[PDB]
Amino acid sequence: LKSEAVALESQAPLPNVTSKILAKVIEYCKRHVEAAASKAEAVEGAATSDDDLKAWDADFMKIDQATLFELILAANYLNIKNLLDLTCQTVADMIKGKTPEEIRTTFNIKNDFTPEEEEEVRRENQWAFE
Amino acid sequence: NILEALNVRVVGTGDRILFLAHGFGTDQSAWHLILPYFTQNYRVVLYDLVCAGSVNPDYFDFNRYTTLDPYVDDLLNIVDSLGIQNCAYVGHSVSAMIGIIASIRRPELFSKLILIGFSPRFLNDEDYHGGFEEGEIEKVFSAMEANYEAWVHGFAPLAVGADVPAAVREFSRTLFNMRPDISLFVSRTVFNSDLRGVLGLVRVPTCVIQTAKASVAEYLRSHLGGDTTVETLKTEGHLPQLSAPAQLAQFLRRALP
Amino acid sequence: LPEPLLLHILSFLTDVRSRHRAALACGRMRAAERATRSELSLRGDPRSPGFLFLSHAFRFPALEHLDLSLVSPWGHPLLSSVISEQNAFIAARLAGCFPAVTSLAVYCRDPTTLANLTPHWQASLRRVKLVRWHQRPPTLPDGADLEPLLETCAALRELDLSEFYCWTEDVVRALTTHPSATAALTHLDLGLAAATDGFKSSELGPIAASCPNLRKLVAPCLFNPRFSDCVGDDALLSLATSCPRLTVLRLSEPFEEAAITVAGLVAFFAALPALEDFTMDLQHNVLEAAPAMEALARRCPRIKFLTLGSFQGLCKASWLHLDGVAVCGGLESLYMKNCQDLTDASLAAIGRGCRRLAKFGIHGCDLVTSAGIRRLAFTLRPTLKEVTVLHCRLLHTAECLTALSPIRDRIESSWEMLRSLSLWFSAGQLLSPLISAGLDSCPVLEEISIKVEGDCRTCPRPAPRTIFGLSDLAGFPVLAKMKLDLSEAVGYALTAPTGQMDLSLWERFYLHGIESLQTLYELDYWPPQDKDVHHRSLTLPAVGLIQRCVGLRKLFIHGTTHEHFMTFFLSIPNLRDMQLREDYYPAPENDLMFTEMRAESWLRFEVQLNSRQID
Repeated sequence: LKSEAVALESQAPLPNVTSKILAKVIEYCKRHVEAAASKAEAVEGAATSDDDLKAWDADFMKIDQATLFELILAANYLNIKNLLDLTCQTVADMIKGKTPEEIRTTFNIKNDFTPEEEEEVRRENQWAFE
Repeated sequence: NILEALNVRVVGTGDRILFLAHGFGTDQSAWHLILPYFTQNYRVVLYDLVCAGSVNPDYFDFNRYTTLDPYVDDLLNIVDSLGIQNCAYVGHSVSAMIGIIASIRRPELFSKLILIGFSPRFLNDEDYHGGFEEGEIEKVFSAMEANYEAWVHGFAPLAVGADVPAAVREFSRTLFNMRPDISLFVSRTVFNSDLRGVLGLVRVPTCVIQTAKASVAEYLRSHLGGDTTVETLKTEGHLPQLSAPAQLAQFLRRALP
Repeated sequence: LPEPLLLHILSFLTDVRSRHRAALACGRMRAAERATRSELSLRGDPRSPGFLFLSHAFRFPALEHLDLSLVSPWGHPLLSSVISEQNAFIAARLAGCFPAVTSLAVYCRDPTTLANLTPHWQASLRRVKLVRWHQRPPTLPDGADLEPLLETCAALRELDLSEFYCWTEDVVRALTTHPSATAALTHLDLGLAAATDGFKSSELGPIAASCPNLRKLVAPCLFNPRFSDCVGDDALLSLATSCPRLTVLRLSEPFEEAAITVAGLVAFFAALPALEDFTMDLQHNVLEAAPAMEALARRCPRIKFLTLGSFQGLCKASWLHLDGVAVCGGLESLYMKNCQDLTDASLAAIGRGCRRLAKFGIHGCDLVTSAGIRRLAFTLRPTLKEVTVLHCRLLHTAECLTALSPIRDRIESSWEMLRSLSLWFSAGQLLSPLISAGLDSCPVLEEISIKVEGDCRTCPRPAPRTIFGLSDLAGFPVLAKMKLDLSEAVGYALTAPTGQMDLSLWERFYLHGIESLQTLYELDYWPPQDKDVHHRSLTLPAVGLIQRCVGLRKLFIHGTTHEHFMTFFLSIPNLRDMQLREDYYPAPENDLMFTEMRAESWLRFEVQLNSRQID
């Protein structure tokens, strides 16, 4: 299909996720053919801690360059859990060491908190974690 | 108010009132082992004293606690505020000094003075052995000033039995257990304080209990004006009430009413 | 910038310091949308909420797990009877702030803390954890402590007594006499503060019987043969036959042949087919184990995680004995006098996912078969070799094979993927030599644990200007979580006899590096114990040196101190979480003035702690 083999996963051609955006969606989706199919191969034993662990190699790749930001809305359009879960997690890891300044730098966000509100909504957080 | 700031605490059930005054280095929890030996036939009164670790350091007024006298103003203030006409008084060891003064100052108010690890001055004189040689005492100050001048300017003070311990480390060990400025302040009011020309002015009867190996006993036995039993314990130590309390519990019950 | 599907991004956060920045110290589009659904179900709070809990839109509707056990002051009984509107006023607003709590943890000094907390969450409440290091109230019924839960809270599936001190008889009574509730359980930890000499057979057998549906049971039991009432071959059977739905069973003999034989164990494992996770950890031993271990694989196919105590001859030499057992994800053999180079070699045929091996106190096993294993199993990532392994003494740091990959390491005394390291020093032993010129270089080491045992009173006076080289850990550059546990080091506290020396030396000796670990960010300091008093408390040097760790946000002292020594830590500029956590049985004051500390003091200290400007 356009912006056909093994596109079964999504909630089975539509301009919303256009070619640039949907291109990526195919990369990860047919990489999960290896994950499904390598269970069927090869010899009786295992050989089965490369999906559970080592398949996450290219999961933690493939997310060089957001937006991306619009890939979440594409992974939302197509109701595909394991891809949303993946990119939504990798946005998490951006919001970690970032101070509330550094968050709204690398996520273009308008600081609107009046210092009236702000340090009271802060004093909310001194009632946890200790 | 003073009763709050100085954590006074009354515990047992009885008519006879027992006052338990801790030493300098410690606080009132030094008495926690001994307390229940007497807590069932006595109203036991305890206080933390202003220079102890567990009192706020803000109540240390540095241009007030310059001599032993204001420590005594506190003791008598406490007693008056609880409204105690008479009590027996266990004091160790600067708080023995404080007890002696308070009983000269107010002999109505004490059944008996029981003074653990008492000496009237700790600066051993050319005559005679009542305390520690000034060479040693000097070394103890020499260690606390390091700690004070570490404490500002924000550095860790690390002076403990980095010392010399003639008879001195065990004594001075506990002194370090306060805020270093206050340690130094109350450490000097310990060694400059002499009250051996006040002993024969003591009317109320006194039992000294002394920690183990002419020496001291025979001096203060003759010189105290009250009736003067001097018992000595079996085992050494600054704090017979923490080490060895089952024993000190006995000498205490034996030196009462 | 999308909406409202940020709550799925936000929910994989998970660090609690980050969720505070974005959002509640940042912009609106998260500072309601985080405090609403995405709170990640967890909040362990700080201050007495029977003081000025004044808030308004402080509501967490998807909050599942709440933790009122670190609530301060730390020991104190929370809203019990020794007026109930003061309690119920607080319980209401705790329900208001967090409804839909499924999982609770509290510090249950007496049962009424429970009768006054639960009935709001009565319907939602699945797991409960009780915490009590203090003496039991000595006059309760004695099913008493557990009663309020089993009667009111009718969805109670899980129960975590791991750190709730009890008599063994409270557990017996409460669990055997609420059949409807007790026969609905699935998870049970009866390690009662590690205080009891274990559960007896007469005690254990009927607890199992009263809980037919149970999947995880974790407990200490009395194993010594010389008793009429040990857990043995029959008792284990009656455990298994009374609740076979067990997937996880962990069973440890406490301490300071015998009555379990392969005969019985085979009959035992035969009754428990669902067994995944199994541990028997005893001092008294099982003799030929091989036949019993085979049966474990034969009868429990799912068996993966297993750790065995004193269990002799698990595996002999060729052919296949403990190795019959296919699926072991993680194995820890614990006390074997018969586990040889040969046996290590072989169980290379258990590299299903041996991701964890461990040898504790197994002497005839050489530094060498070890190389064997890390070779043959090359996805083996945490390991542990310990306290009396005679041949391996940091020669077996110099074992290489898995230094590319081992994610954790434990040992008594590049590495390019060490996350977590755990040392066991003794007495006054030095750190730097036997670790850092042993083998040194760990560019991802974050957490490090140090334990020291014991008896300084019979040590030499660490040569003037000696140290425990905490400073030589400054090399490791993502090392942000420390845990220096001197607790089991006994000493003289405020007054040592003549010739001996007090602990402030030993605290110095130990703590004297930590200024230099600039990566440091979370310290857990257990100070040492004086033979006979049960307050562990800091001395001058300790507070002075800990004060200098300028980059800690969290500091936790498993002991106490007085108010003079408390204020040292306010100097630490961004230090935020600070508590005295006396989590050891028996834990002692305040209704008694037993230690240097007073709650008056710490409640005051805690104001100055979050009345400074902190990031």
